[PDB]
Amino acid sequence: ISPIETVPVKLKPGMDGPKVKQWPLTEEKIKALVEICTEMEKEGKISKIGPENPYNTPVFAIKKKDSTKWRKLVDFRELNKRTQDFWEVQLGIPHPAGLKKKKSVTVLDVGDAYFSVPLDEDFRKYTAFTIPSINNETIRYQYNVLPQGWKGSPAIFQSSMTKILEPFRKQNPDIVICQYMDDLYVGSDLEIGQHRTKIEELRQHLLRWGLTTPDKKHQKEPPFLWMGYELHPDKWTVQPIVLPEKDSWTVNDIQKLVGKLNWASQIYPGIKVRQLCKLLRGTKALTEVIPLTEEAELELAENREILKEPVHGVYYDPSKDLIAEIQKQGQGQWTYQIYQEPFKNLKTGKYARMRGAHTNDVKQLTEAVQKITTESIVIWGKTPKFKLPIQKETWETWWTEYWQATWIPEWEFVNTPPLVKLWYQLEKEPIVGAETFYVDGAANRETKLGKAGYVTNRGRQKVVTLTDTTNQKTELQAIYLALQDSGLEVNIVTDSQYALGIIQAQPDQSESELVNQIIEQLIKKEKVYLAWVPAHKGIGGNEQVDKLVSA
Amino acid sequence: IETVPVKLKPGMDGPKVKQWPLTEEKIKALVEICTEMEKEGKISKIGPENPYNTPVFAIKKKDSTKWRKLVDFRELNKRTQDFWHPAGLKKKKSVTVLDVGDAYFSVPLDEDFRKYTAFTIPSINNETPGIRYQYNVLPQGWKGSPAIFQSSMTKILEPFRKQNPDIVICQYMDDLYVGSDLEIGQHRTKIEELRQHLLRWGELHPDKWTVQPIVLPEKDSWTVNDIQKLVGKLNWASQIYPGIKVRQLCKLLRGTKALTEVIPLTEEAELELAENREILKEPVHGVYYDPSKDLIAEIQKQGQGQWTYQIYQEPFKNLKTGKYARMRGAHTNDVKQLTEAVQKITTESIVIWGKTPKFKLPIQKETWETWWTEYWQATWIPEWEFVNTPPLVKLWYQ
Ligand SMILES: O=C1Nc2ccc(Cl)cc2[C@@](C#CC2CC2)(C(F)(F)F)O1
Repeated sequence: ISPIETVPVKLKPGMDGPKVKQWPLTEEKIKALVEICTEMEKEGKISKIGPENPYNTPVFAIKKKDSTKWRKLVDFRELNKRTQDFWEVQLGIPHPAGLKKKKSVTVLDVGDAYFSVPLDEDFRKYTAFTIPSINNETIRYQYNVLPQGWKGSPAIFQSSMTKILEPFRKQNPDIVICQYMDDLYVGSDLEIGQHRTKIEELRQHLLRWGLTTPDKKHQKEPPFLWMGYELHPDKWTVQPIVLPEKDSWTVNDIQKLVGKLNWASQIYPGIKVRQLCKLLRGTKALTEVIPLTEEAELELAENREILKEPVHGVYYDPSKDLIAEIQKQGQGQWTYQIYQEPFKNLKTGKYARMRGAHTNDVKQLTEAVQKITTESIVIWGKTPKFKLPIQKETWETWWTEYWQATWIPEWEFVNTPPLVKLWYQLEKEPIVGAETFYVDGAANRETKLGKAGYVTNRGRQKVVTLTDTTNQKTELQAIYLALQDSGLEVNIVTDSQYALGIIQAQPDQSESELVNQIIEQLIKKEKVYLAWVPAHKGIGGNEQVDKLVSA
Repeated sequence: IETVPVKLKPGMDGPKVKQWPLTEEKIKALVEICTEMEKEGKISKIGPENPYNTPVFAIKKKDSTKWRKLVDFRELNKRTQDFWHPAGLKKKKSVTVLDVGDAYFSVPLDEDFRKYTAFTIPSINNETPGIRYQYNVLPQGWKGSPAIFQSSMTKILEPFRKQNPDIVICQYMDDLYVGSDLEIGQHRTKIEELRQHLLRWGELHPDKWTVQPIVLPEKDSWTVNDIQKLVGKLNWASQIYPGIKVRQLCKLLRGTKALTEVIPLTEEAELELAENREILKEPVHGVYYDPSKDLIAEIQKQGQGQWTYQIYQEPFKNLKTGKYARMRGAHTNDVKQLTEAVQKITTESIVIWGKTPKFKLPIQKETWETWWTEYWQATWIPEWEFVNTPPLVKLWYQ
């Protein structure tokens, strides 16, 4: 084992971990643990204790996979909740797109590393656990090194690994070593034999510090599988995505499927799940069986064809530009591919329809760009140049007139419809000749009964009763009427700041039926000018509707 | 090798704030930087047994090719014990600001408090574990640094405070504010003089900040629209000035007329307006600053590069209001402008009251968090929350 400075551990302030009793086991298990232990004891791993130790964890004996031989496990479950907190190992994991192309790649599985690292002697006592024996006639142990299943084992090991490599990395800056779990991914632009030889240096170096790793003949060769991809040293491809074809589709099956199809929508173009998803409506159980519809049986089939398509990719070249191009693949739905050389993608992805209270394309596009920008700072530490389906004039008009701080990095217009636009724009001044609707709406704070209507110059008017409504719902209702009972050019004066603001923000999507209807009416008109006036004042027209919507 | 023991507010624990992603460029600069401070004993790499963490990044404050390490101890400060303002600072002709952060490297930090100052240098694509450090000296940006250093600070300052007992020197965090009613040449030279004295160790105008007046539109002819908008703005202002009346104007609107119809003002409405303009020719009486209460800085996007703001503690009782503009080159960056604005208003709030204001920013969280760091240039970071500016609130200060 290793000779590296142990890390100083302590129990969460106050707390202390001595207790949880031994789970008396059969005579076959009690001796199948008496054995395995006698082993470790020798290797220097565990140390038969007892001298002064009140703490204790329960040992179990589980049927070792495929073995008539037994295997042990130790419930530190308790010990851990009483163990100080460590610095997270970092759960942000490397994505293929950020890797740099290499000539050779090797993966060193340090695996059996936890038991290779020295534990904080000072803390060992706290590890104690026991082996039962028929007639409680007397086996007490405690670890001397990182324990399989102990809170700090990973964290402390990873840190030991970082230290042990530090020198080697300074010495060979042309070599890239990537840590992750018990794995070491080493890549380089050296010639095959030169590379193989550095690995041996690395392995022996790791072995000098007690960290055993695999031989060049025990090494595992490319491509390597990484969270869905096949990693080759010059490029990557996507592990085949097999969809099963059954006669029995429980709810579970339908979901997992949708689940895989979703993951696939990032990589593959044209995947659909709308109809597989329709199949979950009103389901009563996971084990429930749902017959796939005709359209369901169909997209699934059209999706299998798509999944056959082989998708390859390229790694990162720091000497080239990062370019991100976006497409509106439906309302609120966007597609993106980031590349450096035309058609040679580093990464692609999809952002699903963010269904909120009220936005529009330009706004939606803006968030998409912010998302891809953060993703990029993460992957490459760089922001791509954008090629967006929008005109500098629209963006120009939108921001120049939007109430919120909004922005978009260096970008370029790309004329690839469907484009992102402003489906309508409110006038900035009243309209001459256009009619003038003075709308209003109200509701009780106890009955939720409301009235919504309007009065206009040209005598036209109309009131209406609502039930189970609110002030804001009635106020919006009022504006809808006006857009209906009006010509192609309208002036509307409301007293609702609520209504005003929602509309001022010129939205093209919402989850409110009403709002959507108004949106429609709005797109239709030739000219609309919306105005606001303070609620209850003797303000001509507004005092009039304030009269009708009050019973 | 002395060290005053510093502790966390009772029952509180160290900060475990996550490090946002950094650009390659900012990472590289930070590795250079930290390696230096490591060699000089300023910091030391830490182990996993330390679970605290604070965000750090890099900036370039006003004309610099070389980067500056910036640490966001906001959370650590909010968790650090408390420790213990010459109104003369605000009432000056000119006030200059100075970065004395360097001074702190000189003082060693209570070793037991070091664990909390832990920070991390990220790696692109997570391909490498981040580089972890913790301070051995007093960190810049920490609320405790200025305090524990006050003692030495004042010392080195007496000479200049005795030589020139007419200037005011107030320190906030890593900054030192010096104000004098001198003329620029002598003023800036007397400053350079102070930086000379400081070196043998290691441009604002206050009489210009006030509560801007609300102005009302005046026109040849008035339409129904014009009058409504007018009455709306007034009706709001009635909230700040109860005297403000709209009876006469509203009458001009009695009836459901076209929005564009031209309405002839009455002698009465004209008096009503005449009278309101006057009520508005000054800030509302009885508005005083309360130190036992938080300062609040609200900002609205006016568009075309303009940003109005109001600093206040209680609603409708503005301690100060203003506008910010231009800043050539930022001609197409709302985030740059906003960040500059927030800084400009913080410094200002510091000068005046010697404390930072809690900001209410008209921007989406994501947008601001992505880029604000790209344009920050102070040594401090105020607090903030994001909002959806009322359609009204804007036309009013507009
Ligand atoms: O930067 C690169 N280039 C690269 C190219 C192809 C392969 Cl298969 C692997 C890599 C590599 C890695 C890694 C683990 C994350 C997966 C390596 F460290 F070099 F091994 O990181």
